[PDB]
Amino acid sequence: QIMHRAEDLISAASNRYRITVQVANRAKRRRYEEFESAEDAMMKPVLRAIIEMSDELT
Amino acid sequence: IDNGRRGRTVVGANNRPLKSLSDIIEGKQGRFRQNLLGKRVDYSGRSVIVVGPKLKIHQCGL
Amino acid sequence: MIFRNRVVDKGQLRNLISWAFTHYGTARTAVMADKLKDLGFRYATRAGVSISVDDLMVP
Repeated sequence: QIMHRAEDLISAASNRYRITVQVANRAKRRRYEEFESAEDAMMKPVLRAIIEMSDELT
Repeated sequence: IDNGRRGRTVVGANNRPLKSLSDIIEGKQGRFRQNLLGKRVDYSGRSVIVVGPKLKIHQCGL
Repeated sequence: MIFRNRVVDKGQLRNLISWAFTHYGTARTAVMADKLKDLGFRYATRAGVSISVDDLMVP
């Protein structure tokens, strides 16, 4: 689940920083790109970013 | 430059030592140490606190 | 899976937890920790448990 994904995400990746930031900017793009595509009000671009980086990417 | 350093601390209408250039950037409250490492931001909110049963951890009341 | 017959309260849960930890995520543990505090409470209540000057036995 996203929670365990969020865990697995950084349970087997680069510096926990290093990750984040790239999670971050990603979502940044996930927000910039697809700007207000699917409302996303619920699945924050960050959340997206995470899942698509903690499961999709994995 | 620095009141009270050497001669007789100036004391004006403030009915107390004045506040020389030095001292506004010194002490516990020198600029440094309080507006500067410690500023006083917004987007905040305080309150009392209380046990939030029903509400699980990683959550907060609000 | 290790069933454990022991009086759990302080420390029993302490190292427990850790144990969990290592062996599982955090995330899980947390959510463990939780469920069980939750026990904690409700039983506590159910026991019902008061104290008093009398409860202060004297040796």
